[PDB]
Amino acid sequence: MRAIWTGSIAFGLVNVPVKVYSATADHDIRFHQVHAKDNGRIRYKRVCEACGEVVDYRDLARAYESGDGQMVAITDDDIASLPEERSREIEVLEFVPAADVDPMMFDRSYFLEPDSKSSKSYVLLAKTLAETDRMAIVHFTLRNKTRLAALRVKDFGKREVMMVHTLLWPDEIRDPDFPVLDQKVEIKPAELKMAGQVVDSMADDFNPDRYHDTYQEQLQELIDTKL
Amino acid sequence: MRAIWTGSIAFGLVNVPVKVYSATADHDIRFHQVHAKDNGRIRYKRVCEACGEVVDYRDLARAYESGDGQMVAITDDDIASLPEERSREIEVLEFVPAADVDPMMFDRSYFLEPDSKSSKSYVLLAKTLAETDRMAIVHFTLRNKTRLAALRVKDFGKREVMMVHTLLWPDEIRDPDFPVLDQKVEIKPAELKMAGQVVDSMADDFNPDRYHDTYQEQLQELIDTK
DNA sequence: GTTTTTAGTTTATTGG
DNA sequence: TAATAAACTAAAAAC
Repeated sequence: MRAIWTGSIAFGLVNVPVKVYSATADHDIRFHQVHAKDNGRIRYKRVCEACGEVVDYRDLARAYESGDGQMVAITDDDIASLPEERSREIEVLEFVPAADVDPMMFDRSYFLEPDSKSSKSYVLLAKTLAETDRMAIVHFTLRNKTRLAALRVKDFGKREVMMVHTLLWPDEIRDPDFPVLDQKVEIKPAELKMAGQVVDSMADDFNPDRYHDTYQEQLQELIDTKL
Repeated sequence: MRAIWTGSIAFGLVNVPVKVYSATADHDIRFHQVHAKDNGRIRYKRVCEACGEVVDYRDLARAYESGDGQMVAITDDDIASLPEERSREIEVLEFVPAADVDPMMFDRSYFLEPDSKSSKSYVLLAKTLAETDRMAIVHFTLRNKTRLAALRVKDFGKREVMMVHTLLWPDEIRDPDFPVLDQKVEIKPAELKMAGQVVDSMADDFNPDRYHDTYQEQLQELIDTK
């Protein structure tokens, strides 16, 4: 129950205050690592193999390994090349219809809950996005790194909010140069009908209530078992 | 290019041999941890706080820590209490229209292509999913873990390849507990009607070609210093 | 064997 | 004080 980001939407000169929230959280049980012999929590020490001594974090540096195994100590100015990391405002690039986006790149989502002082300007954007059904492709800065993200509105009955989903880059989808589907397809139309009623008998409507994390609940029962 | 697992979609009687591929492979640059005094790589080795002696992994146990900080001695039989890990087939539950699912739950995507020489069984389902235009929800199993996923098709011009996306559980979405947004705001229609074309001034169409990871390319340019 | 892929696990900022 | 990204181990299936 705590926000993550506190900035504004920098589309032109609009600057609506927004309180980004973590839309989803990993309810999956995260365990801990302990030593059964002596009941001791485990800690990792980073010790060089060749010499064998402990060091503080501040004396090491990032190193990119190429095919030949070269090591490069990245200079501070090279990392500081981006002026967008200095930026702390969501920059808006364009607006695209919601049906013109592909559902594969939607990686992680966050809420956009505004500040009540100027909520009138926020509700205008929300109602406009509900009207034109236009998704917004926005540059997103977070955790000192920049991710391409989308901005769109999802009704929740009582109140409408806009939601931000971080997409992968367009170069982050492998092109499937598959040769097996270039084979000529020979299907008699008599067979095509059978697949119809087979799926149609399995008809249903999306019911999120019925679905459960089957393993996680049975493992959670273990937690209550011991204590 | 190497596959991940080789099973087969198995609901009722249909059993189409399939070869799952990784749809997205993060090409973001990954770095090792290195310091100059050794001029070499770094290793993580595990020690006990109280003992102070290096211990092997094989004599350590899973532990869950509640608010009280109590231990949990995880055994093998209780971990094996769920036999879905033994399954190596994609189990299908139902089919749902593509418009009845919302795009938030998609987490990671995987491709689906046949393995056997006969591809008729694949193409039947592929053409079926492009006619009824309905998704399919599976009880996907992968890497001794079970995750809910869904089947749907992305026509790539020449092939009707269908893909699988792993969705989060319905309890994995936090409720929108904002009691401030329900406030009634009176908007003059003039503001909305002049904001209409204001938004439309920035209208465009999706052009993935011109979008790039600027930071990744600048950093890569730094790597090519050699 | 093989290097990829993937899930499990401290850990080190940073921002409410 | 809690969430997100670095970076490594540690299985662990395909062929």
